Parts: sequence; C-alpha cells; structure tokens
Amino acid sequence: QYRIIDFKRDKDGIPGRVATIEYDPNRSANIALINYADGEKRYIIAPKNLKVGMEIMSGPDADIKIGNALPLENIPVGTLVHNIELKPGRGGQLVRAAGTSAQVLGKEGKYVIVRLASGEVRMILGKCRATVGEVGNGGRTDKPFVKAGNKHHKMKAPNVRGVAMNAVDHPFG
Amino acid sequence: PITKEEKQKVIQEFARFPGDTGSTEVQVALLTLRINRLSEHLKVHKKDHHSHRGLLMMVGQRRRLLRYLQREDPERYRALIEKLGIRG
RNA sequence: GUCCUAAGGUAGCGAAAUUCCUUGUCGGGUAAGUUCCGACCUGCACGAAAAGCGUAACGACCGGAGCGCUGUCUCGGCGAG
RNA sequence: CCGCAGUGAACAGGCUCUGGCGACUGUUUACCAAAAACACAGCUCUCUGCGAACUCGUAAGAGGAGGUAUAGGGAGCGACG
RNA sequence: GCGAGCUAGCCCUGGCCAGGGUGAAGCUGGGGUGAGACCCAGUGGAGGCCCGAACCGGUGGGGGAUGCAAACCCCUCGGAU
RNA sequence: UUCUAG
RNA sequence: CCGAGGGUAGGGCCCGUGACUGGGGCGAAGUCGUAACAAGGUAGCUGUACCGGAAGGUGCGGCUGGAUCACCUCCUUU
RNA sequence: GUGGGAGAGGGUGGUGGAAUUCCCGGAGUAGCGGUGAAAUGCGCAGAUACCGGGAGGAACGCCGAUGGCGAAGGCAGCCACCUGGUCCACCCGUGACGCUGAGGCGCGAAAGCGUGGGGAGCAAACCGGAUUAGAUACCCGGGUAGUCCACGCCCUAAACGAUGCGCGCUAGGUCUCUGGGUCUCCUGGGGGCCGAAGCUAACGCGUUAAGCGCGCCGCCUGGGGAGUACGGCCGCAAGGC
RNA sequence: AGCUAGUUGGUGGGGUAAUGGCCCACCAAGGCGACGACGGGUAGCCGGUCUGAGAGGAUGGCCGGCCACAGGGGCACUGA
Repeated sequence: QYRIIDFKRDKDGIPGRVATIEYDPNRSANIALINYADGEKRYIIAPKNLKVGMEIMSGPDADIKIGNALPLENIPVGTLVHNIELKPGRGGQLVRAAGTSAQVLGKEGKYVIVRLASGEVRMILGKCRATVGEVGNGGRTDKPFVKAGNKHHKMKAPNVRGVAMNAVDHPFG
Repeated sequence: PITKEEKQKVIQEFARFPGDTGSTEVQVALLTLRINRLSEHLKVHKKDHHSHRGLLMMVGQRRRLLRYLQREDPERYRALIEKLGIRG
C-alpha cells in the first residue's frame, strides 16, 4: 500500500521471531512482520522460509539458522546469502527478491568473497554483514498479462516506447 | 519403517483365535498397513516407479484375498471392511 | 568446366500491394471477368529479424463474390411539409 | 373471438461465401485522413554493482530509487505456432 | 520578457458509468482406482468480455460554404468497470 | 573407381 | 388432427470429378555416381535427430542376423 | 507367520578422490600439436612440458567378473533416510483363497519437445584443413543444439533369448553364485558350458526344451506397392496407434 | 460405439375378430448395446441342389412350402 519500512538490522541480542506472511507489493520482496523482544517491529526482508511462527534473529555472535544475518567476518564458506551488506553498515547491499543471492564463495582477510548474484564476482570487506537464507520471490517471474496489459494496471509505466517515431526526438534517439 | 512389535500388535488385534499367525484377517491387515506407509512414501519421492509397481502388485494381492472372503462369508467381510475402512 | 568475390540464398513463399514484358500461361467462377481465388512459377527487383510461412478470435481497416431487398439505375411519374 | 395484418404506433443486425495485413480493447494527426501508422502483453542482443548506467544541471542537485541484477536503463520485432 | 482558465502530459484530491447478457478460479456435494488425476452436477460470480442510455467519439453518407458556427446541424457508427 | 541383357 | 406427393433450408454416408501436383508400378534402355554381400574398401542393420544432385553421411541410444590371430590384458584348466 | 540371507532393484538427501578444460602466480626455453605423410591451427604480446594455487561441471577407474538385481526398459565412489522385489530353514497359521488375461491402467532406452538452471568435456549441424576425378563422407584441427538436473510431454526400437504365461512328466557330466544341512557331500533357488532320450527341413534347443501333456493369451497365413494412402484416436510439434 | 420422445413401462381408453404404444390422453421415467446395438453394404428365406472320402465349401431357376410385389406411391369402400 504505497510505502516502505525496514531493511537492515544493527540492534542485536534482540529476539528474532518470524512475524508473519505479509507478502508485500512494492519491491518484489515478500516480507512478514518481524517481532522483536521489546515489541518493536518491522516489515522485514522476504528471504523465503522461516515459517510464520517466526523464530529467529542474528547477532554479533552467530546462528546460521537459515535467514538471519551477521557481518561477513561471522559467516561460513560455501554459503548462500542476501541482505547484501556492501559497505560497512550500508544495510542491504543488493539482492532484492533477487532470490539467487551471493555465496561467500571464499573470503580473504578484511575481505570476504561473494558470487555476484546479478552475474559476476569480487570481494566485500571486514565487519560488513549480510543475512543468509533464500529470497522469497516465488520465481516472481512469468505469469500472464493475457488479453490486456498488466503493465497499465502496472500503475507501472505505459511510459510506452517507440523507436521508429516520426521525427528525430529523444536522447540517443 | 514397520516395527516388529507393531506387526505383532496388529496380528493380535485381527486374530479371532489366539495363534492366528496367518489368515485372511492377518493378510489384509498386513497388506493394508503396508499399503498406507508405502503410498505415504510415494507422495514425497514422486518418482519411485519401481516400488510403486511393486505396491500395485500388492494392491491386487489384497483385493483377491478380500474377494475370497466375500466369495465364502460376506458376513465377516462387512465386518472386515468397516473395521479397516476400504471401498469407496 | 571455370574466372573473379568475404562468402556467392538455404528451409518457407511467389505474377504477392516485392513481377513494368502483361489484360503472363493454365484452372474455376460468368452471357462475357485486364479485379479476385486456386495452381505454374523465365521471382523486370521475396527471404527470416524494420523477422520468414501460416494462424482461431478479433477490425467503423482494404479487396473479392452469393442469397435478401429497394427509384441506385431501365427517364420516372405523383405528393407532403 | 375478430382485422390485410395481433413486438399492431415508438424506440429496434441484413446475412452469407472468400482473401490480404495487423492479432486482439486500444491510442493518435484538435478544423479533411482512426489506417496495414504507434501502442503493445511477448521475444532477443545489451550498457549498469551502486555514491549505479543514461536525462535535465554553470559545480550544488534532483531524477533515478529509499531501486538494488527475477532489478534499473538502450533497443529492433511486436500474441501464439 | 510574456502564457497549460489552448492543448499534450505528469503529481495531489473528489465525483461518475440506467438497465441487461455471457457464465472461467473457487467452494459444496456425488463419481470406477491407493490417495489422486480427472469427470459431472450445484453454487458461484471474474473479464481492459458481449447487447445496449447518459457519457466519451467524431469513420460512412446527407446539409451547410458572404453558414447557426472560423467545425456546427441531420441520418449513421465505435467505446460502453 | 567402373565395365548391359540374353 | 393423421397423412401420398410438392417446395426452401440445413447436415450426414458415397460415386463421379478437376488446372495441378506428391508418390507408387511397369518399360528396350539412358545419365550421375558407390551406398550394400569378402573390414564392399568407413563392418552392416536399426529408433531417432540434423545435413547432403541422388545412393547416403555424421551424431545420441542400441542390436548383432558383425568376425579375423595380422595387435594388447590375461583367462580357464593338470 | 517367524527367523535368518543376498543384491549396481528404486527414489531423497549427502559427502570422496582421480583426472579433464579454463583462470591467477613461479620457473623456463623454441617450438608445439597433429597424420598414412601433411596441412589448417596454436606460439617471441614466451606456447607445448614442469611446479603451485584456484574454480567448475561431469563421470565414477582397480575391485568387477563369462558375476549380480529386476515386471520390461534397464541399473554400478562412499553415506544415511523412506521403499520394492526376491531367496534357504522351522513347518507353526488360513484354508483352494487359483492359473491366463480383450480393452484399460501404470511404467518404460536414447533421439526430440515445453519451460526453468547449467555447459568441464564429448559432439550432428556449420566452419575450416586434407582428399580425389569428385569429396557435401572416412582422417586431422575448431565449434553449436544436445549430452547434465528439476519439472511436465512424447511410448517409439535387431525393446533380442528375433522365441506369452502357469503347472506337471522325461539320463546325465560339469562350471559359479546365493540360502540351509551329519559342511569327502546331499539339499532349495539362480546363473554359464557339454550332453541320453527327443524334437528339427536346416542349424542347433536339450529339467533354463525348439521334448511330452493340460489351461488361457497375442500373432500368423505368397513377394513389392506397405507398413503406405484414406477415415478414426493421440502429441506443442517430430511424429505416433 | 454409441442408440431412443411414443421412446420403456404404467393408469385409464379408441380401434380392431381380439393381445399390443397399434393409434391417443395423462403419468413415471426407463428401455438398448460388443453375448456387436445405431448406421452402412447386400438379400427372397427353406425342403432340397452342385461338389465333397469327409467335416465342410457353393447354392436355392422349373416342382413345393411360407413370404413380398403388382408401372411408382398411398387410401378406403362392399365385405366371412
């Protein structure tokens, strides 16, 4: 419903309980309200799995318990993640419903290796974080916009195209 | 899997006479029990087509034993079906 | 059998709205049909990606034909405002 | 039972047979042209790891996007087969 | 320097689509097999879906051409959650 | 590599 | 009212039938090539897939209705 | 029933080296690689060979076998999870509960298709090099779809033992595996070989019958056209019945 | 590979020598089919005949039985 919310933990020792299935319409991410100890909440990432009955978190400590997330430092090798913590705390550093996250495919000193979900590879840094678990996007792909144009229903630009025009109009155009 | 003492509590359950180690009452009870944790196994493990075919033989083994008791005494056949719960 | 080129048109299609020689030649439709529609295909100059052959439904799109019906027409002739 | 007539007057599809293009509802050149023109759902190459890449901007800055490679921009075609 | 009370857009915020028709997901029940596939019947009510007012339009013909008018009147037509 | 029929 | 027959329309079963065109069989014999039986010369046949004037070829699978000792590993036994 | 036993039957997850090709560093030359001999090709921007590191699929050597399982196709590095079939001994339990099977219903090579990953290597197509008369093929150097997996679709074949299933009757010698026994051998299953009777037109089958007898099944009945045309069912199609 | 509206049965009833959905009313819906229904192709059926070692093949004109048609298509009369 035209809004944002959470995206980056950094208060821990906190109790992570899988709020609920609030599959969400606004970023290809499907998240559920994450119930913290105090009671303070957050429509959190959609890293598939972690059943309703919440039951997680993270921590400077550990707990690969699927989903959840800590610094690079605190992370296995051969592991699949998201909550792409690029720079030191820059919260998320990639993978948006981009299921196929990154896989600490080898780390090095204040530098941890990452399979570039998108489609390449290089390294991050020290404390830098990132929570494993999948994504959530049920292949958020495909699906037919049949005899109409989902598009429009887009609210998402018919910013339509052209290319053939009659003129000689717009940038590199 | 099927436990050995589970098998006996089933044989004891269905026996009309103390010592019924093998009879219509036991066969069907065995085969039906073997049918419900083999089919349960095939729902996950979708493609176990070798053990599915070996099940179906056993499916046909049941029916023919069932056939016999209706052929002779359909009175205890109605008692054997309801108790187990097969046919629909 | 060759001379040149970077190789030198392939599958589908074809007188198509790319074929001026042309109302091309054969077929059907007709009392005759240079429009159609089928088929040949020497494609004046189709062709796969500004796609190529086809394709149910779909079109105030374009073109071809049959029944129905009327002054559209065989000249109309009367009338009402 | 009656008149030539019995939706009685009044508002109310002509249908069919075929072909070509574009699939389709569309949208558009206000005062000629609504179309085989764009649009498309859909495909393919493809620049881009963020403080993105391209667009405005004299330097800020906004946009992008509080998006983050099932994504954002560049594109030639434009179901499906 | 002057302008979106022209028009093309885009942001924000309200209002508006008389009637009718077609009958997909589903859920209820019944249906030969292990469960099912899956069938049928009921319910059910989607779709830039159909038939049509207002409303949006302005092909196809009629008038008008010092007009009623610097685009309008007439018959006609498309769209119609 | 090829060299008809009776 | 039922109905022989007549009419317009709608479909179904079939015979004829056509420019043209796919193939199939004859026929003295024609051209171009070697596919096949001796490893037919690359052993052949096959399901299939692509490609090649044409026989065919190459690939994935396989069957031998494949066979020699012209070579290796050894096997099996007094 | 019970009590053992074997196995590459299956399907889910998981881990293990061996090498293969590409990538970063070391070292270190002038050639490699390749055939019937060459050539195309790589390489002085330093290749081939060796050292070390990496990443990645894909198979899975020896054991492994003329051996094993399985309804048919077909199935092999170790791991555990569900699970099928099938075999000796006790002779306990039911009590003829059976044997064949139109259609169906399910499986089911490999090619292929549908979408979604992945692609180290192999490899039609296509590309060069050779070749000959000619080279659209053999031979050499490249390389794409596929080959890989999930999921759904095809179901075809020298699908072979070219030979339906069941039971029961008719010498043997011998090799091997599995299960039991008084385990110099007897026993029940299973696999290879020779061989009496017998069948055979021919080879050859020969208690693993192509012998002798009983059920029930499918298929035959001249060669090409044909396994094709046409009607029908099925697939996205290539096709398929 | 599906077939069916007088179609399957029933109540009453017309008509007939009288049974019968035979024709009609009203009622409920079943009746059929691979033990080949619906459809298509073709047809006089038999005693007998020809052939055959036979079982079985063919065939059934004149003599005989039952049946059909009277150019094609129907209907009623008189009437045992």
